[PDB]
Amino acid sequence: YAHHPIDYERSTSKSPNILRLPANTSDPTYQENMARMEGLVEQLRARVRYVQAGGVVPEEEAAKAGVSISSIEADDRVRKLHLSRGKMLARDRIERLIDPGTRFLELSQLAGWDLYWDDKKKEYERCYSGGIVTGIGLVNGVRCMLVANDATVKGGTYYPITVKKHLRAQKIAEQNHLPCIYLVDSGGANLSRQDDVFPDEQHFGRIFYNEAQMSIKSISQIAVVMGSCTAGGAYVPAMADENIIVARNGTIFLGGPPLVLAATGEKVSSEELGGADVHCRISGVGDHYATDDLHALYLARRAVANLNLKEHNEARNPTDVKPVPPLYDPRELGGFIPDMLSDVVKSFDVRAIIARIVDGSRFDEFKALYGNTLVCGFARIEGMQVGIIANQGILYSESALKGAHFIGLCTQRNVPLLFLQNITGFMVGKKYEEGGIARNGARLVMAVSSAPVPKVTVLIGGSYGAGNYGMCGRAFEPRFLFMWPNARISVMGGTQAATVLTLTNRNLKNASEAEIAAFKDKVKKKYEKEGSCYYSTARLWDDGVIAPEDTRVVVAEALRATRLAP
Amino acid sequence: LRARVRYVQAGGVVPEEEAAKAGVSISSIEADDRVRKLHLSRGKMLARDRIERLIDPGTRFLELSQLAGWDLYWDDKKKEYERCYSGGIVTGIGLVNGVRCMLVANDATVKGGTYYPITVKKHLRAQKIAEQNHLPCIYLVDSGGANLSRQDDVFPDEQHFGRIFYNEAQMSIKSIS
Amino acid sequence: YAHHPIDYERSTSKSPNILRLPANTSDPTYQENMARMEGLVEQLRARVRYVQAGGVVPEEEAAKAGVSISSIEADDRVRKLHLSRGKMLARDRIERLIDPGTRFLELSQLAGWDLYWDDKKKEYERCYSGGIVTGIGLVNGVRCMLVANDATVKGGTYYPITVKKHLRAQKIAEQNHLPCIYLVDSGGANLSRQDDVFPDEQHFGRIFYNEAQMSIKSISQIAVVMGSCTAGGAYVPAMADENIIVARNGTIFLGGPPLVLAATGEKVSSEELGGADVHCRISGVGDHYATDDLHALYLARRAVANLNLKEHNEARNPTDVKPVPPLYDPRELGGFIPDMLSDVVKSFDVRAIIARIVDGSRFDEFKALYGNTLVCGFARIEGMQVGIIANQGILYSESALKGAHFIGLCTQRNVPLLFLQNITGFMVGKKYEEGGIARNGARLVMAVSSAPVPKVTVLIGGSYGAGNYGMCGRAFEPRFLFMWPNARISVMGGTQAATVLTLTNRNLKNASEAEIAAFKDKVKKKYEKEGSCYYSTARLWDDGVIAPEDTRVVVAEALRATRLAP
Ligand SMILES: O=CCCCC[C@@H]1SC[C@@H]2NC(=O)N[C@@H]21
Ligand SMILES: O=CCCCC[C@@H]1SC[C@@H]2NC(=O)N[C@@H]21
Repeated sequence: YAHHPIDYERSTSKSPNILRLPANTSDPTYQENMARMEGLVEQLRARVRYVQAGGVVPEEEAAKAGVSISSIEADDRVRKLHLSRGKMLARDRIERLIDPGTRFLELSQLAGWDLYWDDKKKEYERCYSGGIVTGIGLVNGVRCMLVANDATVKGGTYYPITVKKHLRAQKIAEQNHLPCIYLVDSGGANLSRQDDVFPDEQHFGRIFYNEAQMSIKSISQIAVVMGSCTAGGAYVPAMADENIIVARNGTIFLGGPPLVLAATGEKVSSEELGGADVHCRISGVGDHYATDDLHALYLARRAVANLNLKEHNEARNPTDVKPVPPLYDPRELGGFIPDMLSDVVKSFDVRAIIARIVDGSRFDEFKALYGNTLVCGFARIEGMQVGIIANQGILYSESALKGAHFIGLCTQRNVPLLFLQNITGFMVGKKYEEGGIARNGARLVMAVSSAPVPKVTVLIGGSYGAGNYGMCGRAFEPRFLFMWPNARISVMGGTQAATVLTLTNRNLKNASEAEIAAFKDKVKKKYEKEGSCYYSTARLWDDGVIAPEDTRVVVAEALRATRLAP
Repeated sequence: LRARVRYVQAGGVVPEEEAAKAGVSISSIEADDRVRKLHLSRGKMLARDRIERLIDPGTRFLELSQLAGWDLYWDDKKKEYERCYSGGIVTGIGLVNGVRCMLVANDATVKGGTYYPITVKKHLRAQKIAEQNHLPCIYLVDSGGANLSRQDDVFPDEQHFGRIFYNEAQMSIKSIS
Repeated sequence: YAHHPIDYERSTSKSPNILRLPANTSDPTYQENMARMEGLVEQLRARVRYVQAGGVVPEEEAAKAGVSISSIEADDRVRKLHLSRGKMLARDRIERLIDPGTRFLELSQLAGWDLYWDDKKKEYERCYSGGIVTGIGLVNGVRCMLVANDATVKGGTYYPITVKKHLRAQKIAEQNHLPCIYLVDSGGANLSRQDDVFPDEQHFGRIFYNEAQMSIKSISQIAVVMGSCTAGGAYVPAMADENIIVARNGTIFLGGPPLVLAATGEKVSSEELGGADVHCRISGVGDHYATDDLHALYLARRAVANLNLKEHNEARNPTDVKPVPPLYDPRELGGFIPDMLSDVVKSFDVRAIIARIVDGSRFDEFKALYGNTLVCGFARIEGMQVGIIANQGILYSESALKGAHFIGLCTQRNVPLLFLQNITGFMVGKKYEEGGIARNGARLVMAVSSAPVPKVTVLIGGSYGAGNYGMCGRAFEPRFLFMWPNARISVMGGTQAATVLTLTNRNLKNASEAEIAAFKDKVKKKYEKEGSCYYSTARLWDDGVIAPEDTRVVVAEALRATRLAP
């Protein structure tokens, strides 16, 4: 009918239905939300600074961070003493190591935030980081995993949060075939929590297991020995394609200098006990002997160069690309996010978020009239086709079917998946249970777990209960996890668990007010005591923590990380 | 050769009425024009137009099988053959959005019945070609159901209407969407 | 509760629930059914005899077969003339070729039964067979496909039913890796239906295509040239690992003896034109030159011996096994089958049939309370575990789901499948259509076609319409098909098509009786004019035709045929 184009015009124009046009009006509601978000990011963006240069914050105005006041002078004294030795006490080794003008990720940050409670009731162990810093680094045109042991040995070298971080880094590198670089500085072991860190599985032995399984798959790895690595820490220099020992302060020992005493205590110099022995000794241990920190870092870079990965990365990830920005300003991402601590769940939207994040502000909807709860479709993220699952409302059987169908197509055509978690939302109606809802949930989870597609999840907010099993979860092998500040990970019910567990717990009929004070308030305190900031990341649950505004850059880092894969 | 093509194209409606270069018998042009008018009033394009709308401009096309079912069946009327201007479908290789694809379109000719022993064979030939060459298929579906007259010839046995369903699953096994 | 066994006793006893105890009472209803069956088998079992020794039935009492009287004297004269030549005119070559005490199948029989209508109105072409005889034969401990060209050349060598039979045999052999043996006697081609048999595809060229594709897969094939094979028939002796030419009457030609005349007509002896030339000619054509029929058959057997397949077959199919019979008498199979030509569908059962066929009369039911329409479960057939799908009633969505689940398990564990076809039975209710019944039917057909498991189907009765797409059909690659006498293969409706097509066909409101006489009676005649005996097998639709009583033996032949497969 008076309409005869050739699909384009209708396409390739600034007027295709594919795009999205949710324009906000900045009203009170927007302000209430936008403002809060701002109230939910300032310190997130801040604590980072405090742990960075940990314990030395000369401004002394860090009231925006709820961190307790710490003895700045002690940390400054320790840093001065350490830097007088001739080694750089910072993450400086990293940004010296990575090529200028390139990107970085800082995979796990704020690790071990106020984790352990000391004997002093008001004092926690001052683990500003997990004892290491981990991030994806691009060296000499080669993408690599960077792990650096921090010089914080006051509490002890490695904790249940340190070895877990190291093992997570090793698993990520092995999955993605990114070579690792380890910067080694250790105080040995922790002889206090040794039962928690040494024996059992997924412990310090699995590091040695991984450093051999990698070299089986011919994924070369490199370690730099800046200081002592004793107590089983001396095997990494031994199990290494290339290793670096600094001329003066680089030391490697299987038995400590105190250990020779009380067992043939003919004590001699710490150099002769296994440290950097530049005298043409009989031992052929340690590939590189470098006179200075810069010399060692330079030789590490030079060894990284001769791996032939530059051609493969350059072919797989195009270095010269034209950035395509979204149609709407990314600062608006905080506004559509609702507020917090609201008796009844507030309202929420997804279209706006996806239209703000994706390229050209576009989307490819599958069936949206049907199973209106769940959202699935294709997209574009900086030159790469992506699939997104974002959740909105209370799940039905049909939503599970649609999810299974989408995941089937994505696995069929080798399209990566992105997850945006939300509430559990399993209806409890009797008719729904009689309609085989459990079978359809199984249909969804089977497809989720069976998918060989790389998978990344990011918390939008309100991910509580067994609903994440429908979409995705840490136990379903997501190659990366990141989080927004307004996240709560809890039991099958965030608010309802309060009501349900109020009924069935040794309660007399009378004393109703005192009981709800003792029951409902207490369970609310329990189920929102956990949050994005503490229960997560600090314990390497969903290790990555980010800002809602800069999500697309992070996801693009992740996707470039997962295309060197076999 | 170059001409009959034109006649089956816009089949049965040749306003020039000078198609003596084609030995085709004179057909009731008014009936076909009436049918096409009624069909286009419905809101759907009665032609191969769906195809050249679907394929990118400036690109090529093949029209794999043409003149299909040319004067094939002899009707009860001795001087009349069944007016199957095409095989009931049109098949050609099409390049869509930079992607080469097989295009199969069911014609709206349902006067004789949807599918014949020449229609299912054309569809199956297209499916075999696509599977051999790993070109994805696009089917434009318009049907009058089945043909309950030659049903023994088209429904049972092998290489029939079931093999279409067989191929549409064997393709998705090989991940050829 | 006072019950503490160890599973057996409860098991390994003559009282396990696994078995089945449907005992008949031989009542009128049984008689009506049992008797009819008997009325449905006598001639089935008989025509076989008539085509066997075709056209020569000395009893002349073959009134039990509706076959028209034929000139017996002419056929006897032809057979006498042919046997005077020195070659055995019968299937005798086969049972001479196969080891004594072994089995045989006769894959396609009654082929080309009264197919073509001649110029004479009351006369059909006398193709007692398809011109060939095909059956699975076990030679020298090696299972092989046997194809023998009958000496019936009165109508012409090969027909649209002959080449289809040959190609079906070749496809079966290639799928099952059974070597073929061809017994070649030809009158050349048929220059009357040549357009129907020579050009196009799936024709005489595909025989030559298959005889080369087999030798690519190293599946050796053997041909015996008893008489002339001209008109493209001379390539099979040329395309053969081993070929046999009889000393006197074995001839091979690319150009006929009449063909030399009118084109340099220097006629010479038919021996010199390409026949058996035992004079040490320059041609190295034809491996074996045998003085007698027995000598040629013996050399064929000797060549078959040196293939090394005996060890592989003996390992795969155990030669020394203990037969386990069912608990109930197989003669009762005809009784549970209802009668025929009944206005409204009669009643039917399945349990009894499966309990009569399987080993030990046992079964392994999946969910039978749910989707009570369709039947699926495991079984035992002569030492081999089997899966059976037998249909009973009108299909639902849940029946399709159960079928898909069963086929999934069977493919997962590599269990063969058996099909017992029945009515279409797709409900037309609006609520059922609104419940996504089409999606569930697609779910079923997808699993049916995708299954790599060997598949065999046998017609129980009433297989009409698109319902077979749910279970299985010829277009879904069943490696064998067999049929019972009471079978009807028709449009989506056997009885209802009459009612529906009565309404919508140029009918005036009045003249109702004359119209139903002209409409309903006519469509009934059309939709039951087709049947098991004519429309099937004779046209190689479901090529195998059997008796209901001897089904388990046939299915056991089929399963042993499908374990030499790769
Ligand atoms: O429309 C009313 C039904 C609401 C169901 C909410 C589901 S039921 C289980 C889960 N726990 C909750 O508190 N909400 C979800
Ligand atoms: O109970 C009433 C429903 C009857 C369904 C009859 C089924 S629907 C498809 C098939 N075609 C027929 O003519 N009858 C069956």
